[PDB]
Amino acid sequence: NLPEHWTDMNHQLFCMVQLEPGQSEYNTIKDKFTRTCSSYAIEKIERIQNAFLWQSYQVKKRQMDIKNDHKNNERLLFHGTDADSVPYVNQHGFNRSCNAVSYGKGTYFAVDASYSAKDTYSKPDSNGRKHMYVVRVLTGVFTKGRAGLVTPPPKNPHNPTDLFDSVTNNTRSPKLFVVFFDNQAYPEYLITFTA
Amino acid sequence: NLPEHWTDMNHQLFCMVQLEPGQSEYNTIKDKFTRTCSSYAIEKIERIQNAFLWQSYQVKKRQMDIKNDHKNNERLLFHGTDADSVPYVNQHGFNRSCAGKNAVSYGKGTYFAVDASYSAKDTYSKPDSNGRKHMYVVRVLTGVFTKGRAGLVTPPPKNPHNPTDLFDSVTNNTRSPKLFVVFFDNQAYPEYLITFTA
Ligand SMILES: COc1cc(OCC2CCCCC2)ccc1C(N)=O
Repeated sequence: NLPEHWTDMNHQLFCMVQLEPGQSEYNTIKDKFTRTCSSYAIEKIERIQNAFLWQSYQVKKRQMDIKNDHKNNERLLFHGTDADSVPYVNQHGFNRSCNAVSYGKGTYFAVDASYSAKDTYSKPDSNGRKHMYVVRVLTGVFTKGRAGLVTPPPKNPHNPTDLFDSVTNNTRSPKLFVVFFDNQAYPEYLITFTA
Repeated sequence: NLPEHWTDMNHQLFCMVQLEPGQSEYNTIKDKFTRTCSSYAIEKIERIQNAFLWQSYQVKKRQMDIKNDHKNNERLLFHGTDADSVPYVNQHGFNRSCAGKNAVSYGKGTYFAVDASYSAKDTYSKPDSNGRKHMYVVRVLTGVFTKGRAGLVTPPPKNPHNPTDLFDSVTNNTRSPKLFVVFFDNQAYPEYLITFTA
């Protein structure tokens, strides 16, 4: 059940599609980035069309929507990474098994592109090129994280297996989320940019 | 997509179903166990009906069947664990982040045994305070595999010049596999829980 805005893949299951500047989709994603990174330079934005990763993500979204008895389990967040990780993320998504892990041993996502834009995350390559994903994240019901978590905490220590979906640095005003399971994040766009 | 011979869970998402000796379903599991663990005695065998784990696993299986262009991707393997881990595995499956270092490490993942005797070691199926030992019977997407190495945190690439095209799992020995290691969530479905004693 592939999304209407994807473009045809001639019966293949993975494509990176460069967006056309000035069309609605490019403009929307560029605006999310420019909200906090207006001083950067965008080289290109690519849509990630990974049928398998999308399928697995959408199954987990449907499950989280049933469990939590609402929609509103998804957020659009940012993830800076090095050029050497991009091929893996495009094909396989985010892997906690692959910086500080102060809020747990998961994959980190920022609310603001400006945070992911730090060189510690979006490491510049030999030509100054930096890479950041725009990511659909199943944040669900979240709690404050802490060092050394391998999964989110339970919602009640009386039922130890009924977990929070994600953790954050601050529940009232989150700036980062950590997820601990495969297929809780779908890399939707890749932004290539410079300082 | 839930299997039609599961018990009706009346809108619930999770159930453990105690099997009856003399049913083919119980006897096939008992035989598979006793082939290498005839010195132990089974207390009970429970079918694990976990709707969400099943759905996610079956998606991964269909994907691996498409990618590998054959349906030889699934093996039925054993996993011994401690009583404290059973509630988590029953609900959430096998988490590599929680896995012990194996005494012979072929990678940092979740380990599954071909022989129940391996999983029956007290190091894995730690006896609880009542002397009960716990072993899962697991559908595992082993797919295409190679010999592992202790440093792996994912399966290795098939081709070093295409680092993202991975083996599905690793083993101790490709000619005579006795263990498999998987490195991704929802690559293993806990199907039965065997409770057993000396
Ligand atoms: C590991 O990568 C990140 C980590 C992020 O917070 C990690 C820090 C935040 C402050 C407190 C200690 C942990 C945010 C974004 C990314 C990212 N790749 O964009």
